[PDB]
Order: sequence, then C-alpha cells, then structure tokens
Amino acid sequence: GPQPISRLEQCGINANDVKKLEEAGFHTVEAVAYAPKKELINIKGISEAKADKILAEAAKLVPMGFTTATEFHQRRSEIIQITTGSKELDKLLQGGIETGSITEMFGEFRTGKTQICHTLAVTCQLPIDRGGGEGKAMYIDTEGTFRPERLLAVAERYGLSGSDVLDNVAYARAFNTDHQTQLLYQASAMMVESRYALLIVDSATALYRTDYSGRGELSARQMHLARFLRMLLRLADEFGVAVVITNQVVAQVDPKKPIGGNIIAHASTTRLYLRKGRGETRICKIYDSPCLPEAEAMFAINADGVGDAKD
Amino acid sequence: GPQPISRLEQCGINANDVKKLEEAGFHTVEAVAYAPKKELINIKGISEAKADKILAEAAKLVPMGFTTATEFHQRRSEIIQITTGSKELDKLLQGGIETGSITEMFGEFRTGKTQICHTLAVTCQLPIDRGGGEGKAMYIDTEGTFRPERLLAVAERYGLSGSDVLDNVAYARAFNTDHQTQLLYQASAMMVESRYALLIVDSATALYRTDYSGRGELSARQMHLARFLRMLLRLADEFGVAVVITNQVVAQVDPKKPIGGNIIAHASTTRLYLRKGRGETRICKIYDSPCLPEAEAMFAINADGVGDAKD
Amino acid sequence: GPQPISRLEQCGINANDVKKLEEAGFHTVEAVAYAPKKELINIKGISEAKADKILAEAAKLVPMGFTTATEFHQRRSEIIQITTGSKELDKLLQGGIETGSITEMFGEFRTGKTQICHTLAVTCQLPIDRGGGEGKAMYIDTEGTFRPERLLAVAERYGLSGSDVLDNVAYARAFNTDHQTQLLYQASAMMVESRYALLIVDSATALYRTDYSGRGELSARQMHLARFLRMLLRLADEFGVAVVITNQVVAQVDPKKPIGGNIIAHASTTRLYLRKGRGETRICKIYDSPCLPEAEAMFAINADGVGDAKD
Amino acid sequence: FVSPAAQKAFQPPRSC
Amino acid sequence: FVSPAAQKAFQPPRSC
Amino acid sequence: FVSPAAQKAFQPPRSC
DNA sequence: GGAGGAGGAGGAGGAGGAGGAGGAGGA
DNA sequence: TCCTCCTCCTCCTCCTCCTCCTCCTCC
Ligand SMILES: Nc1ncnc2c1ncn2[C@@H]1O[C@H](COP(=O)(O)OP(=O)(O)OP(=O)(O)O)[C@@H](O)[C@H]1O
Ligand SMILES: Nc1ncnc2c1ncn2[C@@H]1O[C@H](COP(=O)(O)OP(=O)(O)OP(=O)(O)O)[C@@H](O)[C@H]1O
Ligand SMILES: Nc1ncnc2c1ncn2[C@@H]1O[C@H](COP(=O)(O)OP(=O)(O)OP(=O)(O)O)[C@@H](O)[C@H]1O
Ligand SMILES: [Ca+2]
Ligand SMILES: [Ca+2]
Ligand SMILES: [Ca+2]
Ligand SMILES: [Ca+2]
Ligand SMILES: [Ca+2]
Ligand SMILES: [Ca+2]
Repeated sequence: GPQPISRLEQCGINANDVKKLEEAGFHTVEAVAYAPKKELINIKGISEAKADKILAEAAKLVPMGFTTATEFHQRRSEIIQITTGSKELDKLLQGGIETGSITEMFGEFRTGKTQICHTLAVTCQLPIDRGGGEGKAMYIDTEGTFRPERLLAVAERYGLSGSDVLDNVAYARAFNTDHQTQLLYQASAMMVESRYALLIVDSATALYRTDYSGRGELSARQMHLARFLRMLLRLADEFGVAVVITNQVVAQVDPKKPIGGNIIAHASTTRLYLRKGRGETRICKIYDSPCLPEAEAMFAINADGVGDAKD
Repeated sequence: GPQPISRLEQCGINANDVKKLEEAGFHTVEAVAYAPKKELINIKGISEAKADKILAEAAKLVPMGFTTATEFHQRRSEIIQITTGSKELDKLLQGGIETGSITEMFGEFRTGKTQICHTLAVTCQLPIDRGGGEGKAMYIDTEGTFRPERLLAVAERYGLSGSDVLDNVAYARAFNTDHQTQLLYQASAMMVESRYALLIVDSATALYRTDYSGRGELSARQMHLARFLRMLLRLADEFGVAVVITNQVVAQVDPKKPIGGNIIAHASTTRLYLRKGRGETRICKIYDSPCLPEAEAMFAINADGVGDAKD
Repeated sequence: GPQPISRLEQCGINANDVKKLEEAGFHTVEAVAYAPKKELINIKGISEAKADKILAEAAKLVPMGFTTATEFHQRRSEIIQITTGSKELDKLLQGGIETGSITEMFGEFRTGKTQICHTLAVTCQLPIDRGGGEGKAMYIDTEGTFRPERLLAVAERYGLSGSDVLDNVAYARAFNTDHQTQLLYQASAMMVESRYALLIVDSATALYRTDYSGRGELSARQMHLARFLRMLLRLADEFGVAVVITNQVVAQVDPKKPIGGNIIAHASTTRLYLRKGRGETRICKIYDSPCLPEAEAMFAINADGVGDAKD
Repeated sequence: FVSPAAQKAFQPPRSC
Repeated sequence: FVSPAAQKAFQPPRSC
Repeated sequence: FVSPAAQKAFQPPRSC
C-alpha cells in the first residue's frame, strides 16, 4: 500500500510542516513525491529551502527512477481487473475494468452509464478469486441518480449481505464544480485509512456544462476540468484504485461526440462508447485504449444489475 | 561513440572537478564542449578560471569549427533511419525515423501516437540490415500508458525473443514537469554506458497543461518547456539517438492545432500529424520537415503493432 | 576586395603587433580602421601609444571621410543582388537579396525560412549574369537542420555540378550562444583567403531563448545579442557579403511578433515576414526596409528549392 | 465532512 | 536511480 | 579549426 | 640653524517574453 | 434533404565601473 505522510517525520521533517502539508491535500509520501516543487512553494508555511528538503527526503522513500520493461511487465501482470458483471463485456476488456488508470464511459441517455457504475460499485468488493477488488467503493455523484436499491439488486445476484455491501460505498453528492474538486481532497484522506478499490465520478462533466456557460468561459472551463482529471490521475497512482468516470454527449450539427473536448480525450486511457441496442440490450465499444483492440460487445441491463444479454 | 568525461583528467583537469561536473549532468566531453561558459560558472566549485580551462581543453577533443557541405553530406549519408514498421509510412519519411534529431507526432486521441512509440521501441533493436538501430530504447512516459504487452506483440512479428526485447527498454514514469526534466539528467548517464538508439517522451507536453494553469503562468510554462526541448537536442548531439516526442492537441475556437506554441514548433525538426482514417486506418502527414515534402501516407494499427493498411 | 592586415607592416607597425591584432579577430586593414580606440586598448600587448599609431596608419589606407551622394549613388549602383530563385519574389525585393547589409527572415514554423537559406546558399554561386554572387557560401546553423540534399536539388535546377556546389558551402554547427559568436571570428579569417558572397545564420536567435532564461537574464541576453549583430555588420562592411539571418516568432497574448526585441529590429535593414499560404505556397512581405515599399509576394517551396508558385 | 460510518474501514462482504 | 537490469548493457534480440 | 577543403578557394560551379 | 601644515569632490540607465480552449439538433 | 452561429483569460528581474587636484614664514 501507500506509505502515510507521517513517515516523513522519521526522516528529518518538522512535524509542524507535515501538518502544513496535510492541510494542503497531501496524505501519503507518494503524494508529496509526485508533487512538483511549485505546489509545495504555494503553501504558506513552506519555503524553497523546506520544499527542496521535503522533495529530497520523500524521493528516497519511493522509486522515481528508470527500470526495465521486464520489471514493469512483471509488476503489471499482478494488477487487479474488476469484473463488470458481464462475461461478454469482460471478454471485450480482456479481464475487466483495470485499476490504476482512468476509464471513461460516455453515451446518450439511458445507455446504462449509471447502471454500470452501480454494478462496479458492488463487484469491486468480491474477492479477487471471483474477479473483484476486495475493497470499498467511492461513488461521487453529480446528478442525484445514486440508487442504493440498485446495489442491493446486484448483491443478491452475487450472494452478498446487502446490508454489508452498502457499508462499503462512500457516497457523496457534488453540487457544483468547485465542490466536485473539494470532494477529491477529502477522498485522498479516506483512502489512507480504509482500502478503497474503485473511484466513480458520475457524471464527471455534468456540472461543467452549466457552471461555465458560453465560449467566453470556455478556457476557464477546460483548465478547471484539467486540474480535476489530473487530481484523479494522482489518486490512481497514490492508491492504485480504479477511476471510472462517465461523460455526457453532444450533437455535431455540421453524430454524437462526447463533451469535454481534447482535455478529457487525452487524459482518459480507456473510453467506452455505449449505444442503445434493442429492448434492454446495449452495445459497448472500445472507443480508445492503449492495449485493447477496437471492438464491440453486447451487454444488457437486467433487474439484477448489468449482465449478459439474457436472450 | 561519445567520449566519456574521464578523458578530461588526462588533459590537465582536476579529477575533483570532473566529479563536480558529473554532479551537474555532464558525462561526456561533448556535453562539456557544447556547454556555454555561463553553465559551468553556475557550478559551485567552478570559477571563471577553471571554466575557461575546461572549455579550452574540451574543445581540443571534439571538432567545433567549420567544414564543407561535402564532408557533411558524406557524414550524413551514414546516418541511421529507424523503420516505423510500415512500408507505406517509411516511404513517406524516406527511410524512417531519423536519428540525431527531434521528431514530433501530434494528433487527436486514439490517432496512434502511443502505438507508434511502442513499435519504434521494438524496431529500434533490429539489426541495421532489417532497418533498425541496433540499440536499446528509453521510454519516458508521462501518462501511464506504457503497455509491455504491446512490445511483445511487435517482437512476435519481427521474430525476436520477447523476453530479450523487454530487457532493452528502459522505462520511466514521469509524474510532473520537474520530474520529467530530472529524468533527462539520469538519462545522459545511462547512454554513456549502454548504447541507446531511441529516446521517447510520450507525452512531452502532457504535464505542462496542468502544472502551469492559466495565462498568468504562461511565460514560465514555455521557458520551462524550452529548457526541456533544449536538453533533448543536447542528447541528440551527444549520443546521436533519435528523439521522438508526442504532443497533444487543442481546438481553435475562432480546427486542431498542436499545443506547446512556437516553442515546440521551432524546436522540433520533423512534425507528423496523425488523423483518424476509417476503422483501424490512420493518416500520417508531414506537417513540417527540413527535407521531406509535404505529403500524406496511410498506415494502420494492427494486433502486431503499427503496420501497413491490412486491407 | 579588402586589404589584408599584412599591409600594416609596410607602414611602420611591428610585425609582432600584427600578430597580436590577428589574435584578436582583426584580419583586414578595414577591421582595424573601423575598430574603436577602445577595442585596441583591450588587447594585452597594445598600449594607447600603439593604438593611436595603428589607427592613424590604417586610416590612411581606407577612406573614412565625407563624400557626395553622387559618388555614393554611383558606387551603390554596382552592388550585387543575389536572386532568391523566384521571379515573383525578386520583383518584390527589386533585384534580390542585397549584399553589404543584414537581411532578416522571420515567421512561424514551416514558413520556408531554412528553405530560402538553402536556395540562397546555391544561387549565390551563379555568375552575376544569371543573378548570383560568384562566391562561396557560409552557412552557420544553430538548429541542426542543414540538409545538403536540398542544395543538390537546387543545383540540378540551375544545372550545376552538385559535387562542385557542395564544395563552396562552409558549414558550421553552433551549439550555444558563445560558440555562435566564436564562429564569426573564425569566419573573418576565411573570408580573407577565399571569396565568400553570402553569410547565413539560421537561426540567429534560436539559442538565445534557452541560454538566457527569464527576465532576470534579459539585459545580458540582448547585450550579448547586440554584439553578435554588430559583429555581423562588420563582416558586411569588411567583405561586402550578404548577411541573411533567420528569426523565430513569439505570440503576443494581450498575433505573432518576432523575437529579439528592439535590438534585432533596429540592427537589421531588411525584414521579411513569411506566412503560410495554401498547400505549398507561402507569402513573403516586406516588413521593414529603407528603400523597398511595403508589399507582399507569393512564392512556394518546390522539390527543386524555392521557386515561383508552380500553379 | 465524513460520516461516522464512512470513516469505518473496509469489511469483506459476508455471504448470505 | 537505476534498475539492476537497466544498467545492463545492450543485448542483440535473439530470434524465435 | 578549418577543414582541408574549407580552406580551398572558390571554384566557379561547372555546368552539367 | 631651526621648524611642518592642511582635504575636496559624484556620475550614469539597460532590456521583452509567452498562447489557451469547443459548443449545440432541427423538421 | 437540407440548414450556423457564438469570447473571453496575466503574470514574469537582474545588471558596475569611473581621478585628478598646492599653496603657505618667520625667529
Ligand atoms: N431495475 C432496472 N431494471 C431494468 N432496467 C432498468 C432498471 N433501472 C433502470 N433500468 C434501465 O436502464 C436505463 C437507465 O440507465 P442509466 O441510469 O445508467 O442511464 P444513464 O446512461 O446514466 O443516463 P443519463 O445520462 O440520463 O444519466 C433505462 O433504459 C432504464 O429503463
Ligand atoms: N492491440 C491493439 N490492436 C488493435 N488496435 C489497438 C490495439 N491497442 C490499441 N489499439 C487502438 O489504437 C488506438 C489507441 O492509440 P494510442 O494508444 O496510440 O493513442 P494516443 O494517440 O496515444 O492517445 P491519447 O492522446 O489518448 O494518449 C485506439 O484506436 C485503440 O483501439
Ligand atoms: N524537398 C521538399 N519538397 C517540398 N517541400 C519541402 C521539402 N523539404 C521541405 N519542404 C517543406 O518546407 C517546409 C519546411 O520549411 P523550413 O525547413 O524552411 O522551415 P523553417 O521555417 O526553418 O522552420 P523551423 O522554425 O521549424 O526551423 C515544410 O512545409 C516542408 O513540408
Ligand atoms: Ca446518469
Ligand atoms: Ca486517451
Ligand atoms: Ca498516449
Ligand atoms: Ca520545426
Ligand atoms: Ca529552420
Ligand atoms: Ca531595421
């Protein structure tokens, strides 16, 4: 796991500074190591002398140098892939939703974005034997569409204590774009204590369409969104959780591309495009991925969560 | 190859100073020769008297004067051009990715930037007979999208020991813009020992969009990026490797120009603009080059790396 | 031509002093005549007594007094104007690139700055009948973008021995700003022996963006650049060559002004602003000139060098 | 803030 | 730092 | 320094 | 032949850099 | 089987050399 920031005091850092760091969001040694010198300067009780000391000491505790692809292929083969509750869909993702990375699921309305997030919020607690993550879930919701009764329906499918599953889902309703980012700083604190295995922001860009209106606020909208997506990438490296954000769509009138622009297209590693099939069937499609080939699968929304096409 | 800095002691330089130089990034006689007098002064245990001695002695070991275009056309005709794994694409580049220079590959998401870097990281190890570089690869990755399983898929195509190919790729994950530059100083050390033939920074400008926010930090962003691109140009001259950086894009709302501004447009010698074709086909295009004509080629991403349009 | 400095010994100067002058950059009587008394004092084995003698004797050998505009209009009408390889472009410059003066070509990337310098480096060897300079070329390159294969392509157009043309281009790669200036002292030596007709520094200000970082080094950056541009102006008067420097651009964020500031705007006599036209066409524009009117022309980059819009 | 139950650590979901 | 395998010198990739 | 060919004097480029 | 004494009085500016960021179906 | 319009956003530091000036008395 990640080393807590308290281990910096044992290396020659004033316990007052650690408190000044922990008031800035940093809670692990990694979070301070990965941080630039610029960020630590922006802290009040920190100067360029301290920041150079903090960065130097923290760098000794976490590897930040070169290795070999062999040593990386080894460490990567032991990465957790959470099942989506669909044999047909996991065969598309070659295992399931991959941890330590940002995954994006966009599509028109009803295409099952929120439904996949509810299934993931349950199956991330199964033992790895059964294809899960053996951890809690963190469901940031910017729409008011978090339904606990949909988590119970999936727990019944996998035979889990519905009362116990709802204890492992830390729910938080974001009301604007500033609050949505504030919830991530509090999120970095919780993941140090417990063991969360899945972070869900649904929808990640819902509140950016309205808080930032026209083109006159376009530049500020993407720069604020870029910091959010960057702060998610930091959580994926600090704790090795799985970040699964959902995205809305927009028509092109010159036939539905996702919003967020190039800021969210480059940041996310895996993009899933969900269409409407027939009846209760849907069609997921590897829109972008570093490793997976471009292909389509057909899942469906059933009364017990996301599952294979029951037909 | 490049002469190691230890050859300065045999010319009247205190072995203590060489240690004070090697603690500043310089590891070859070239790195000290190409360096300005200003940089050596900025070192602590070095004064204007020593620096004038160091520059004078080092200049005797490496040619830094005029020649003729005839002597340069001869020396250039023996330059290595790494194949891209696509006959149609190499015919566009008139040989392949040229060493001793900075090449840039920008485009929207999914356009195969990371995929080309994975193919290059493999084909740079083929013997020159087969169109490679007969050297190791160095893959600095600022996004977390380095997949070793994509290197094995390309090794199977060219019939190479997949276990041996992954031993020649020195991978390093940069977490911010300061760390991204720090990795280049450590990179100059490794290239003195082994024989690297390809340096890959993907993405070179990913972390500059978020570490430096608005326009208020624009000036500092480009000056920090200019030093990075300059430090790459130094590696291309020290060791004659091939620098292949990838770049993100941005929309112009006044229809996708690359980011980085004029700082990265002037610095890079070859720019490749990658579009999305149809299905799995992509369209590369000589955006800028000193010698190559403006033209387009059509490659594709296949299950065995980047290859010709398998259609 | 210019008188060599050896003619000072025949006028009562110690042949030891001439050796002490030639070790300071001066190789012609002009270079010593145009020099201030301050520069000769800064030489070690030279005192105020000698310097007054050296300046007095040298002034007798070269005219440094008043004349008439009639005698100057006569001497100017016999000045050489090198063709740019484009009838449409030469009609803009009213003859071509004018010798005995500093010409600047700035613009965004790909706008054909390096391409014009390659065409000029060839057409400066044509006989004056065909519009050239009947001399060698000197191509100082601070970017690594000197391609001899682009000189051969232009020699084929004008029907010249491609092997002979590459013998008349003295190429030198500058690696920093100190080395860039050092190459000019060695340049003044070569021009005394042979007959160079064109000096090219491309890019003249590329290395000044990175060697001198922020505003804290701004003053030192321009004073170092002012000496360089002044040392070029001296070569244009000593030998009557044609100095053609290229310049990068920078955006103004308050839409692309050239870098270098007022130091390079006043120093250069002719400034050419190169835009991107359509396809392979470009648009040059008289940005500043003492005589030429403000106007635009349209040239293009062809497989045989810079030429008229082949459309 | 944090809930008095959100601060609680993970619990392996017992079967049923 | 440097990996114990990154410091190793180049190896001509054997065929398969 | 100077190349053994850069020190050579100018040559009128012969036709071809 | 003998026997040292007493400080005054400021000048004079240089030198620009560096772009970002798409949204929105109608009938 | 066709059709079009929209806008705003700030921050950045470092730089050294310079010379001439004279009159004074008693026992
Ligand atoms: N318990 C259930 N059993 C079966 N189908 C259900 C159930 N609950 C919801 N659905 C179906 O799933 C779809 C809703 O999907 P979901 O809530 O994921 O939408 P979404 O993609 O998040 O949409 P939006 O952009 O509006 O938020 C609808 O077709 C709905 O009828
Ligand atoms: N093994 C594979 N076989 C076939 N296609 C693949 C494979 N792996 C990835 N792809 C495809 O290649 C593309 C991904 O390209 P790549 O990873 O180079 O993106 P990129 O240009 O780096 O994007 P970004 O800016 O998001 O990082 C997608 O179309 C994906 O479907
Ligand atoms: N042989 C050729 N035939 C046709 N077009 C060419 C040829 N070589 C280069 N070009 C084109 O000329 C342009 C390159 O111009 P050039 O090398 O002068 O750039 P530049 O202005 O010096 O740029 P930078 O600031 O990046 O150095 C590109 O559009 C390139 O496609
Ligand atoms: Ca929803
Ligand atoms: Ca992406
Ligand atoms: Ca990528
Ligand atoms: Ca360029
Ligand atoms: Ca150029
Ligand atoms: Ca001018």
